[PDB]
Amino acid sequence: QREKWSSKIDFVLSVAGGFVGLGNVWRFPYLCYKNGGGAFLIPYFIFLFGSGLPVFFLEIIIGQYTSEGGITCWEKICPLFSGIGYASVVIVSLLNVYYIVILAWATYYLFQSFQKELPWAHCNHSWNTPHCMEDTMRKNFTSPVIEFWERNVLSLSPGIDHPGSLKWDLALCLLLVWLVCFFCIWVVYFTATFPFAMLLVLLVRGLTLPGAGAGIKFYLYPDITRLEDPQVWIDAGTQIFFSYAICLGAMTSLGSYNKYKYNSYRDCMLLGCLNSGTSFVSGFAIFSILGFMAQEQGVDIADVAESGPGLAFIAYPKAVTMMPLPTFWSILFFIMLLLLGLDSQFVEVEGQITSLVDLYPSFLRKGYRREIFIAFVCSISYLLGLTMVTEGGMYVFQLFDYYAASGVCLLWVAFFECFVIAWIYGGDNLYDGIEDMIGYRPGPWMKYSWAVITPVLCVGCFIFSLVKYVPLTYNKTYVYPNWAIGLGWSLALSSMLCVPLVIVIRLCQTEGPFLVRVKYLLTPREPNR
Ligand SMILES: [Cl-]
Ligand code: NA
Repeated sequence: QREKWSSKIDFVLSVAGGFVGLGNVWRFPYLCYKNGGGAFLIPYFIFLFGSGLPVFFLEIIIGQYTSEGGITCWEKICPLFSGIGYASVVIVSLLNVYYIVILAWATYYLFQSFQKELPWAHCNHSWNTPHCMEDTMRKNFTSPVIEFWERNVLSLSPGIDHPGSLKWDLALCLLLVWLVCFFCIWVVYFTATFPFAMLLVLLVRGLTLPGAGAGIKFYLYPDITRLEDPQVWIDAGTQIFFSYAICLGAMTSLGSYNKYKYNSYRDCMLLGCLNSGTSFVSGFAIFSILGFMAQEQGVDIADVAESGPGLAFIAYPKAVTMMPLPTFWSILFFIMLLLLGLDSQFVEVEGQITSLVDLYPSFLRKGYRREIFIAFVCSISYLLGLTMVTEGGMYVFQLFDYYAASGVCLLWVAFFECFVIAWIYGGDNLYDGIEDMIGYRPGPWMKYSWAVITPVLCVGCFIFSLVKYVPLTYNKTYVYPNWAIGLGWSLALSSMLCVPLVIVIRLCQTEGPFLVRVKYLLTPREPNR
């Protein structure tokens, strides 16, 4: 009863709104700034042209061919490695806990931009320390925008071990965003066209700012020696795997609604180009604004703002005040951020819910219990994400961002998605199905990226990150305690360990000698419906 899309344009809009969002506008610039300015692009492009697009198209084609969600598609592909799908769900679940938290911040900012003057424009407020000095007079001191971000929006604690108290105002914004998400799940043209126009306006403002040449050179000129550190490689690879919403099961679920005779190859390539171009262009605006900040504050470009998940809330609000009538542009920018995040959250939550109901179609999608299940999932996610709303919750958010739905947890899955398809299931066998679906035999790029490039990249990044291990730090100053790093590793393992547990369970349930069990569990039941 897999209801196909009403039209191809519906699928295109759905995926386009799904995989563009806070990854392109918020996470990519923050990861690029955290690592080297230009050294982040080389691994980014290598993963994009070697693993990102191939894995994205692989997930889309698996969904379209099996006509099944994230979890149940692997049952038709390779029953033994079904746990990958489960792992994917776990990953997306963790993402749904913290991704929406970002929107809460934006929502708070959206409520702080209805004043006569922007709170972060000038110093001398109730939340401003005596060190806080106006940036124009910065000829020690802290920028008022950073002061507003840290002491008013966050009210940051000394560490993760001091959770402080629930803010009661970021919590309200998070509740509002979750209510919006639940009532949407329970115009797309405007919601997709407006963010690009606002991003173009921001790009023009950043480019015309004085001192932006230094920021652009910082963003574009790589540092070769930085590539000797595995952290930039793994960060760029996982940013590629996160910005495309792969290893989550959302892409497989979205593609499962496609018609069997549908040329997913061309659309997928065009959409991947669109997403990569959006990220690359937004980086130009962010780093030109950062270069202007460096010029006006008399400080290095690497010390202007926060290296953590706050660059988008420090650079863009700064550039807003430069535009005439800054209240209007602040409202527009935060509405754009809300739209992008809400679209991404809608797509991811819908994918998770449809995978879960595919897992138990008798009850979870009977018709009456689907709404109850969606409400329960939303409530559980809100209660879980309340741990990042507290004063010390930024450190928990950083732990979630670095370990959950990112890092080796993706590299673990992207390998097993490819190794099963490329070597166990068969590259040529899937190419025959893709020829039957899209009508023409594709080039060897997908086959030689699944077979060699992607598993090699994943295993090399994993091994080189483990060999030269650097503990996670917040804003390159805070040293997490041992238990915090252990909690982050537990978050990663919660999804990493689904693959072998399911293999063990399958080997124990199937009867007979070991060889017969393995042979029967490696046989695809039906590749196509
Ligand atoms: Cl990206
Ligand atoms: Na993206």
